[PDB]
Amino acid sequence: FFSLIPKLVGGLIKAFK
Repeated sequence: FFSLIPKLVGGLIKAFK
């Protein structure tokens, strides 16, 4: 089903670099 939490975390990953 739809989501958003999995997308947020993934955002911080690239935010590091």
